Amino acid sequence: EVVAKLCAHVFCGSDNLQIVPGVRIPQPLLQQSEEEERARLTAILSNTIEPADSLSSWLQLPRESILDYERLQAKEVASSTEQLLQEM
Repeated sequence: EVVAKLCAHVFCGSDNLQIVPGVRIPQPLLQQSEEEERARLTAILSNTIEPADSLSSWLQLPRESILDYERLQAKEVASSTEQLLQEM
């Protein structure tokens, strides 16, 4: 379902997209000069700055989850050293 909803997001669309909350992607100019489209889409990546919350904002899943993942990896590390220290 997830793959489908990202496929639905990135591909189905017209004349503006907003793949990620800040960055909009227009569909090809009437001029259709490919040398120009390459520089344009290259340019629009150069005007981009990936945010801090990017894993939550750019990947459509919520922030509350990411925080759980961060909380979660911390739990693995801390469980491990608790067990190691208790063993010695």
